[PDB]
Amino acid sequence: AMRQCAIYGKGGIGKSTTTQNLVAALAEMGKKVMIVGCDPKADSTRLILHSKAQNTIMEMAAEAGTVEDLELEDVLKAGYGGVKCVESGGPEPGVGCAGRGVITAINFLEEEGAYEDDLDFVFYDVLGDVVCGGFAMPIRENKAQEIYIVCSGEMMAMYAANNISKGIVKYANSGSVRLGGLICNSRNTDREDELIIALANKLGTQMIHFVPRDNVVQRAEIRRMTVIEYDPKAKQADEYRALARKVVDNKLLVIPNPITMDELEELLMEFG
Amino acid sequence: AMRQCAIYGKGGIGKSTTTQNLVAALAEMGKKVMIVGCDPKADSTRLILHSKAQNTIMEMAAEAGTVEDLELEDVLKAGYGGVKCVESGGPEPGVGCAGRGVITAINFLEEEGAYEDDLDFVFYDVLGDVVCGGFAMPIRENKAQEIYIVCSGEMMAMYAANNISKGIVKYANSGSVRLGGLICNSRNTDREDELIIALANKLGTQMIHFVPRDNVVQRAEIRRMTVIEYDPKAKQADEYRALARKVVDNKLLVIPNPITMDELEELLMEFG
Ligand SMILES: Nc1ncnc2c1ncn2[C@@H]1O[C@H](COP(=O)(O)OP(=O)(O)O)[C@@H](O)[C@H]1O
Ligand SMILES: Nc1ncnc2c1ncn2[C@@H]1O[C@H](COP(=O)(O)OP(=O)(O)O)[C@@H](O)[C@H]1O
Ligand SMILES: [Mg+2]
Ligand SMILES: [Mg+2]
Repeated sequence: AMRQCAIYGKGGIGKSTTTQNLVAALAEMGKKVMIVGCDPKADSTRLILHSKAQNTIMEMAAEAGTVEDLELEDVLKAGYGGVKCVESGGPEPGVGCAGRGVITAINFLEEEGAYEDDLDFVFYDVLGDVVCGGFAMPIRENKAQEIYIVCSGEMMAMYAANNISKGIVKYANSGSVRLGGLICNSRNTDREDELIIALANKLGTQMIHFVPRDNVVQRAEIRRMTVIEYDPKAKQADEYRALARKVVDNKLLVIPNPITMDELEELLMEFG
Repeated sequence: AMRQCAIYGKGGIGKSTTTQNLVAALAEMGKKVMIVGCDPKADSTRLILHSKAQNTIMEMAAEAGTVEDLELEDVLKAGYGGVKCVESGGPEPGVGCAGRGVITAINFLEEEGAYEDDLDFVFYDVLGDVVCGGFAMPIRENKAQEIYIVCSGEMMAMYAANNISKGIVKYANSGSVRLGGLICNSRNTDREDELIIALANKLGTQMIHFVPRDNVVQRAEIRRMTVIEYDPKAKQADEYRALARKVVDNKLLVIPNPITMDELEELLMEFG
């Protein structure tokens, strides 16, 4: 068995920081993990690889001729804890569908047999400001069985969570894609944990963990590291370990119940 | 003559708040303005209309049969200061291209002759987390002659500004789409104005105004109003008046020079 998880959320909310730290904590426990970057920013693996970023499948296919000229052993790169990493890439702005590289990358990984039985987890890090094209592909095509949405008390972050939830509902009649939980990535605001717990309850899920705002994240990332590797004694490292444990143990996977704009505004008004 | 301006930027950065307040200030001066919402969130006109949001062209076309069954006088709605408002809408998440409604809306407005000589400004409020499909249409098809990018000292907001700038460069050989400036929408961080001035200088543009973070914005928006209407004496109202004056007087419209990721990181490291 292997569990296929996707991390969605609005831009800049903390998807890549949360995913790479969560995965580093999993590797620290002894799990074998692959990260698939599905955001055109293409910096979803840099903290595992200690790198500037990673060259993308779209780029490598173009340099090599066709995607068929690429071998898996040439594309996947291992970093901290043996975690295997790949970036989809995407077309330049104004040219074609920004999600087109996700389709190419996931199909390549499947065909080349990247999904060996000994992987325990695959994490997709997916842009979530729009749910369409290649960004909807992990849901539409049954690749991301367990979706976790990173969010905050920010209206826009909560709206994105509701929109991703609507996409999950749209494809509920096929496949097994389900909402596994919300991850609150704190803005240091009061009762923010209670706000995201309330939103999760309205959607029918749970808030799996509250990740505090902590400057150690920036200090680790300036050095191209996860907090798990940079300072394993840090309180924030233990926060990511707790998140990873709760993902491992999570048994609640639901078809969510999206809410109205009126319900979302009422939520902010009450906790604010 | 009429000036066609588009406001781009990452999600949640302040596009709709800035656009509606800027436009209210223009109307307060006596300019005739239309706002075209080009973000699927479809709340880009609510503060002018005092409304929950606005029913979208996509919705109205479906209820009426075809877009040809709609008349312009039925779709455009006027609010504060006579400002005319329309929302594109878009398909539900997971269904089709999130930008598809922008194409339908702009073509409808052009065909129905919404661009009367007596309009002084048209503002498009455009999602900018991806630059593709209908969201690239205002650039690709020469609709948004002057682009202003709302941003902040946030890495993701600055990255989005660079990506939008790359889209402008891609279409530089046709049409007249140009970058008019950056608008800094403050995060209450130190030297944030200097950071965005530096980014603008590297792109070849200017930072047209620094908009402070001010709680009066939330108090106005809870009441579905611009600050200009809610509290015309507020310091923040004068900030939006200054922004509007500087847009009116702006003569610098450039093909921007996008920067590397290394340059962008160096910018944050220096000012941080
Ligand atoms: N819990 C946290 N504490 C401090 N900084 C954080 C935290 N989470 C994210 N960040 C910072 O926020 C910024 C955006 O995070 P990132 O994971 O790149 O967002 P996304 O992948 O969703 O666009 C990064 O600079 C990151 O270091
Ligand atoms: N200068 C400001 N001061 C205080 N709050 C602001 C300011 N600019 C924006 N906001 C708030 O930020 C949130 C997002 O703004 P919005 O214009 O809706 O973003 P976008 O249209 O880019 O998604 C809104 O709640 C808005 O009231
Ligand atoms: Mg990311
Ligand atoms: Mg908006």
